[PDB]
Formats: sequence, structure tokens, C-alpha cells
Amino acid sequence: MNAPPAFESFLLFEGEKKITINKDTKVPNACLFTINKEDHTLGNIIKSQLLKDPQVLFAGYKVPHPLEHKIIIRVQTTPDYSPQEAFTNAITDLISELSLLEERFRVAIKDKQEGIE
Amino acid sequence: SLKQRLKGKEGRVRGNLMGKRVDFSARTVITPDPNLSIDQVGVPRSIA
Amino acid sequence: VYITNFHVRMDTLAHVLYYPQKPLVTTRSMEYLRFRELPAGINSIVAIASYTGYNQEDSVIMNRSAVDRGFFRSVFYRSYKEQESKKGFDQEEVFEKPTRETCQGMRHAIYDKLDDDGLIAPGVRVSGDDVIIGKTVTLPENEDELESTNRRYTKRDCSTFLRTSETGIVDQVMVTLNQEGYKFCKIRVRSVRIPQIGDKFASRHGQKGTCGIQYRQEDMPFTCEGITPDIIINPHAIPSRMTIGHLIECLQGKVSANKGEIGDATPFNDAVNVQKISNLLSDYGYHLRGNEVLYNGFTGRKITSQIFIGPTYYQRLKHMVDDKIHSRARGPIQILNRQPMEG
Amino acid sequence: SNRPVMGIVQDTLTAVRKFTKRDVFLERGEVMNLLMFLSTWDGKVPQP
Amino acid sequence: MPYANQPTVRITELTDENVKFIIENTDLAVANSIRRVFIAEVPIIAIDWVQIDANSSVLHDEFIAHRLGLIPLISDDIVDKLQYSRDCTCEEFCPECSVEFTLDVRCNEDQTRHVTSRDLISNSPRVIPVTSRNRDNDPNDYVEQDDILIVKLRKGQELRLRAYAKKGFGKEHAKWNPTAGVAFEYDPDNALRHTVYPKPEEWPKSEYSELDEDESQAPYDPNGKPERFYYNVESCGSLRPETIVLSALSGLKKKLSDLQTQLSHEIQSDVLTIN
Amino acid sequence: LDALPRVTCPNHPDAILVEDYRAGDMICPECGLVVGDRVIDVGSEWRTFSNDKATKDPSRVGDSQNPLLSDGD
Amino acid sequence: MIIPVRCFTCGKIVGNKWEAYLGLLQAEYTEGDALDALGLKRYCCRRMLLAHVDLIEKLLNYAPLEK
Amino acid sequence: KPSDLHLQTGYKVERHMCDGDIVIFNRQPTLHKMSMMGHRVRILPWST
Amino acid sequence: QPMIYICGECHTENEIKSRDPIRCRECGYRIMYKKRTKRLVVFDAR
Ligand SMILES: [Zn+2]
Ligand SMILES: [Zn+2]
Ligand SMILES: [Zn+2]
Ligand SMILES: [Zn+2]
Repeated sequence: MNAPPAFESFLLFEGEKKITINKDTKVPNACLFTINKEDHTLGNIIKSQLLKDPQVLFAGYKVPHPLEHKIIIRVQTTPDYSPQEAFTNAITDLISELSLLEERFRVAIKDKQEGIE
Repeated sequence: SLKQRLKGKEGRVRGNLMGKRVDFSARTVITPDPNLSIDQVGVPRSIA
Repeated sequence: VYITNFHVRMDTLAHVLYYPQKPLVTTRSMEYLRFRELPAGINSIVAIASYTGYNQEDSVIMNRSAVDRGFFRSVFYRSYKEQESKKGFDQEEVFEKPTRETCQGMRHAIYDKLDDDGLIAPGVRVSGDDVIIGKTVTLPENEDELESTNRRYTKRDCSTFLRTSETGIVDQVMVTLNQEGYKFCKIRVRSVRIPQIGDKFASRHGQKGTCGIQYRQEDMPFTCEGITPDIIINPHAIPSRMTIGHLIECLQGKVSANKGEIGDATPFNDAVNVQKISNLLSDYGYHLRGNEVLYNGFTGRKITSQIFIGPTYYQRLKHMVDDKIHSRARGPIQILNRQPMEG
Repeated sequence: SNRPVMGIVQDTLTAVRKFTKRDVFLERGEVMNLLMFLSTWDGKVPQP
Repeated sequence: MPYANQPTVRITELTDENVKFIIENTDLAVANSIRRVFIAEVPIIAIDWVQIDANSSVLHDEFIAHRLGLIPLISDDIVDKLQYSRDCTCEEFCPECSVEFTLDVRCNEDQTRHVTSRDLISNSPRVIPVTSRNRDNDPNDYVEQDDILIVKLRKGQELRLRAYAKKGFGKEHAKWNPTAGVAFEYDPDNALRHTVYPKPEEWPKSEYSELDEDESQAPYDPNGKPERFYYNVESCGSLRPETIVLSALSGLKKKLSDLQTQLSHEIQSDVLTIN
Repeated sequence: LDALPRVTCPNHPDAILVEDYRAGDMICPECGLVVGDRVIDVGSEWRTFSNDKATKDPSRVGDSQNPLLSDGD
Repeated sequence: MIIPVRCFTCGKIVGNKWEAYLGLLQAEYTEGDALDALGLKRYCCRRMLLAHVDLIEKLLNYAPLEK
Repeated sequence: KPSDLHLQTGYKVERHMCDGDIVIFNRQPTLHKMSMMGHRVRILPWST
Repeated sequence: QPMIYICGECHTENEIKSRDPIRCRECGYRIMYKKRTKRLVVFDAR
């Protein structure tokens, strides 16, 4: 096959890395993240968690090519609050929110062994 | 004969000086891609 | 598909379809021409939309998950033949299996996938390097003497090697003789063909379009219940060529799908295919004009416009994108004018 | 003919006149998404 | 983070082939990301390796092998304990992951015999195969309880082939898809006004607009918010509908936890501190 | 420079030399120093070697051209 | 020609409904009745079953089919 | 010994065509001037 | 190798070690069939 195999679209290699920590060389106090082997499934929820937080000034994400698998995150916050803690507190709020959704999901499905009516 | 090979009727003029073959080339099927730049041409993996 | 017996015919250019589905919106004139029994494609749901602008100028966008299920999967059937004729008075071809030392002229390939008779068996992973038909011939014989026997003598390697482009498998091997009185062979190479990006396609309305790009099911928009489209065509391709009939099949196929009856496509009828067909579609629980709204496959926002969805019967041209390629850095060069080969 | 050859039509033409339509008002979450899509950017969010 | 949105799950109706539930109080990005997980994320066991020993029917081997992996194999036997082949570092295949599937059938009579999925035996230990008169012990099936037919063998046709059952998910190939389609709908009255709807009289009313019977022809609401998301997950028969959601929510947190661990690894390797 | 049977290398006496078809070069196993000067290829000129006619069409086109003999009536 | 399992659009089974659809037409000559008792409701499933021909009956009628 | 090759300064290596190479991209057949322009390579799968 | 072609009419094998001109018993035609390669062939189910 001329194209890549079916497992290359998600499985990384021995010389490639996942997230990459890179700082910006323009605005003061900023970082430009780079996550490899990922589409728009994860990049859309990172911007939503940083937009609701009023401690974030700028937040965006793009891809170098849609056929490939690579996303980057450029976040800019206040000069007092470090941008590294903004992405860290955002990944912990999403896991805690999805954990409570599964707990309430198991109670509703187990509250009607015979029927609601 | 000898004149036909040089006159031009598919001889050493039209078939060589005016129409020969070169090396290092590729010719596939073009596909639209507005996401690329104005100079980023497509290069297949099998051709590379 | 074109006939019924597919195992007795051995043509150099033969392409069959796994699931030859008959077209929904068809005419009663083709019933006598034997068209519904031997179609040329399936009734793929074609949703007119812009998507991401990758279906520009005679090109469409398809689904990667749909191809994995059996979307226009064909098999490349190519049959070869090699006549075992004479080469002079005492010169002829002999089907055998020589070795590396008992023969000369084997370029670089070896006989690791051949048989003792001199042919190949069905089921061998042949490639663009192996030998499909092995045969030798001699010419000097009595000329090469005076301590020149060794083991190869004058055994010239005139075997038939496969071209560096076919990467299939041997399916059928037939050996017989013709009116010439020579025992020849005839084998067929079975190759797997999948609609990859770049292949040339067409349509039943005349708006041909190659495979522009293929995304997954999650990266494509969907309606309400989960109706994911299969082929996305450029909406601007209709007013640029005044192809109004393409929108008729896209609307007639939706009404016949909700009813369950093969609707007639007579171009000279009195049933009024403008108001009567549109009013019947609104009774089942859809829009009378056939326009529907979809959702974003990346963010989840409702589409402002209305995607006109509906099934449309297409075909598949015979223009392999992987066969029309030609690239070389440095290879064989001729001697007449020191130029490359033909193609 | 002292005129450029670069043409912007077909899909890249209708979306241009529709983006500048009077009935278009982007929200707050869609502006920051389009700012990152820019290949180059000084890093100054415009005033609403 | 201090303030956050809390989930709200209300199960509407659950059956054996589909499930319907309503999710409220969540972000728009969560409603679209949860649909991508319910399709290509859940690990499903299916046939991958295929070897044909002898075939003398009317169909070639490249057509039977394509329909073998498309068979919706059930996964109601805890398939998460199976280790992947790329991480087992064994000898290609092993009984701990690859399930041996052998087939042997011969038609000697004159009439045409129908070969279904029941003739596909297995040398592996007592593991539930495909849904074909083995699990549905309650006499309440369709009419014969079948899933797929191999090929109509006539007098003088045999079929013997071997195959294994590896591990995969929907992102690798479309044959590991346990869910057919997932419905999605929110606010039938169009409060956010993302579109226009030319002439709302021609647009019919959907099945979800019955709870909000409005006669004002699409009411307007400026202070709108994506609230109340409808769902109707319909499975294709590879896994229980209410079980797919239970197996997807646990698998989604494992992917997010891997990024959190990788994030802390890059901080320790770099000269930047967080504490 | 005339003792060139089929194998030769300026550094060591060559013994074996393969003929690659995908590239048309004289790749040497024990080293790799090609001999250069590539003429017509054996694989490319297969159908034009020895029996380079339209299925038995001798008549030897040299002087007395007479397309008959065998298979030419 | 052997209808496949799971439609190309949605994914509902339909490959095992061809043997039952031919039997319902003998005792009930109604297209709107046999397509409803088989669980088919959406228009994406009716397209796979209705727009499908069974040419395998003409291929199995041959005699040289053993080697 | 591919991993043990004695090389110094002044040799020529025929490596692959990596990114950043300006190659020509003509039309064939050519009708006007702007039909034999150059572009930069870009590795991507499929023969497109 | 016992695989020595198969007749196309009577559908009977020959299984002889000789270089006969694809001859067979009783039937005198030239329709020859061939068996399957006895080798571990790895296919696919994609
Ligand atoms: Zn293993
Ligand atoms: Zn040497
Ligand atoms: Zn369907
Ligand atoms: Zn015989």
C-alpha cells in the first residue's frame, strides 16, 4: 500500500514524542504546545475549558495538515498565573467531570430493574 | 536509408532534437487541496 | 460486471463488482436491454455539500469507513500467455527448472516461487521481481566446445518475468494448445483493487469526479438519526454545467426509499415530477423540497444552509491511478541515441 | 495584457461575499479559533 | 477549577438492540466528543488473520475473507482482559489473544445446502462465539436466528479455511464498529438560531418536538444556551447498547489520564518548574 | 584495459556481479563498486533478443531479404 | 449477489433478511408489508434490500462446478 | 557493511528528496508563459 | 511433487513424473486444471 498502514494513524514510533513543551518568542510569558498523533477530537475540548476560565487571555488550536495527525496549542494567560498551570487544571477538570457523569449514569440504569411505569 | 533518418520524418530531428525523453520526472493525477500553500506541491510516497 | 460465467473467461482487462446492486431510479426501457441484472455500481447516497472545499473541479469526497465495508471493491483480472514455439532447426524451448549455476542470464532473480514443470501454481504471492513463466533455450550447442561444458554450457535464460507494477497473486493456470500445434500456457493474475485517493471516477449524469480525499465517519457531518453521506459533490458543479437532472435523481431516490417501490424514470410522463413528487415526500415526515439540515462533525454546530441529501447511482471508470504513474532516477538507457526506454 | 493571472473563484469566491454579509455576527468563541488558524500573527486581539 | 458544570443523565428507554437517553447541563464540545467515542474507541474482537486451505466453490478467496471479518462478533464476555498482539511480544499469535476459528463443511447431497455461521467451530476453550443459537436461550428469536450466510454450496463443493480473532477497535478499521449509528438532537425549537429555516410551515415536526408543542412557528430566543441533548444509540448487534456506554466512559478516561502522565513527564525532563 | 570478461574492479579482482532490473546497475556484493557504462538492459531487451521478430519472421534482413522460409507464406 | 451485513450508511443488519423477504412475497404480494415486519424503518435500510438483485441463482445453475 | 563506510569531505551522496526542494511543475501541453513554474515539495501519501 | 495437472472434462488427476504433452487417460482433450499452492499464505479480512 502506498498510504500509511491502519495502525500508523494513532501508534507512535520509537523516535517520536507525544506532547512537546515549547515557549513563544513573541508575547511575554507564553507557551506553544505540540501534541503528536491526535486529531480534532481532543483539541476542541481544550479550548472550551480555557475559554470559560477568565484567567486565560488567548487560546487556540490548529493543524498543519488535515490528512496528518498533529495538533498544537498556543495559550496566553496573565503574567502572574503561569500558563503551564492553566492546561494542567483544565485536564483535571475534564476528568473529574466525566467521572461524575459515569457515576450518575450507573444509578439511573439500575433504578428500574422491572420498569418505571 | 540515410536521408530519412535525418530529414525529419521521425528521425534525428523531430524524434531526438525536437522530441526526446529525459530522466528524473514524475507524472500522476492532480488533486485539489486549498489548505496547502501556493508553492507546496504534492509528492507521493511511492514516487519519493 | 458484464456476463455470468466469470471463471471460464480469461481476458487481459476484466473488472467485476462484489455487490452489483441494481439502480433504484431507473427507466422501463432498460428492462428489455438486460441492465437491471448486470449493473455497474451501487446506489450511493450523495449529499450535495461543500464540506471543506476539497471537492473542487471534477472531484468528490468519500468516506474512509464506507470503503472498508465494500464500497466499489473490484478485482483486477489480467491474463498472460507465452507461446512455446521453435527457434530454428535444432533450437526450441524446454519448460524446466534450472538452477543458478546450471544456467546463465538470470539477471538477479532466483527460482524460489516456481515449480518443477516450469510454471507457477495458483496461490503464490508473486510480485514485481519473481518469474511467472520459466523457460530456457540454446543456440550455440556444437559451437561452444573445447573444454567449455562446466554446468551451464549454453543454457540461455529466456524466462518470462512479471513487469515491475503488478503486485497480485496467481488465481487460475490453464495449459492448452492452439491451431499452431504448440503447447503454450495461460495464467491469470488476481490483484486487489480499492478506491484509493486519485483514481478516476464518473457519474450517470455526466459530472465525473476523481477521489479528492477520504475522511472517517466521525470527521463527516450527519443528519439527526445518524445518516452519514457517502459521496460529497461540489454544489457549484450544477450551475456551472446546467446539470438539472442530477437533482432529479437525488430527489426521486428519496421518495422511492420511503415508499419501497421501484419508481419509473420516464422523461415523457404526465405524473408531474415537480409538485406531486414533492408533496408525497412531506407525508412520510420530511421536507417537501427535499432539503435537510446537518450537524458539524467537529464542533457540533448546526449548519446554516440545507444539505440536499439523496441517493444517486454512479459508476467507476477504468483508469488506475497507480498504473498511470511513471518515475525513474537512473535505469536502462538505449544505445541508438543514449536515451531512456519507451515507457 | 498587464493583468495578473491568479484567480480566486468557485468555492473560494462565494464564501468571501457571504462572510462580509450584513447578516453575519460572530460570537466570542469563534474569534479565537480563527486567530490561531492564521499562519502569521503579531499577538494582538482586536477590540470588539 | 472552582465552578464547573455538573452532568445530568436521564435514561428514556433501553432495549436489546438500541438505547435512548437524554444528557443535560453540558458543553457543546462534550456533546460532539462523546459521539466520536461511542463508535471508534471501544475494543471489539473480530476475525483478522484469514487462511484458506481448500476452496472449490464459485466465489474466489478474496471475497470470502472480506465477509468473514465483517461478521458482528459479540463482545459480552469481557474483552478488555485480552492483550494486544503488538504488546504481547510473543511468537506472532498466542491463545491469550488470537482465538482459533476453524471451518469444515462438505455438501455431498444433490440439493443446495445453506452454510451459515454455525459450521464455524473453534479449537479454543469454551468461549462464546457469534450470536447464532448459543446465547439467546429464551425461545423468542426472529424466525431462525441467523446473522450471515457464507455461500450456497451445491453438489461437489467443499470449504475448509482457518482464521484467528485478534483485538482491535473502530479507528483501525471499520469492521470493529460495535455501534451502527448514534442520533443527536438538541432544542427542536431552534433557540440559538444557527440557521434560518426558510418558511417554517413546510418543515415538519420531529419526534422530539412533541414535548414543546409550539404554534408560533420557531420562536426566537436571544439568551440561548446549548441545553438538553437527545441521544438514541442504536447498536448493530456486536455489544449490548447500555454496555457500550459503560465501556466507552471508562476507556475515555484512560486516554485522558495518559496525557496527564505524559504532561508531568515533560516537566520533569525540562528545566521549567511547577513546584 | 582489455581483460574484462564480465567482472572487474580496480581495487580487487571481482568474481561475481549481479544484474539488477529495478535500477540497471552492476551492484557488487562484496563491495559495491559499479563498473559503469550501462548499455541496453537484458530485462528491458528481453522480447527484442534472439527472436526479435513478429513470431518467426526470419528472411534474415541483411541482403537477400525473402520473408518466407518458415511461418511467412 | 449475497447481500452484505450492515448497511453502508447506518449499520443495521440486512444480510440475513434476503432469505425471509423472498418467502413473504409468496403469501403476501405487498412491498410495504414485508419491509416493515423485518424491522426496517429508516430509508437507509430499505435502499440496501430493495435495490439489490440476486444473480447467484443463475451462477449456481452451471454444471462444471466441482474443480 | 552499510553501517561502516569510510567517507570523507568531497564526496557525493544520492539521498532521498527531502522537504524544502524547489522543483519545477509544468503543464504538458504548454499554451502560455505561466505554465512551467516551480514549487516546493511536500511529502504526502497516495499517488496524488 | 504429486501435483501434475488436472483434467478439465473427467476431472481426474494424473500424478506422474514425466514430461508428457499434457496427456491424460480416457479423455483426450487439452483442458488442464491445476491444484492449489501448498504454502502458508497470509490473507486479510479488511
Ligand atoms: Zn499475543
Ligand atoms: Zn568488487
Ligand atoms: Zn441503512
Ligand atoms: Zn482426462
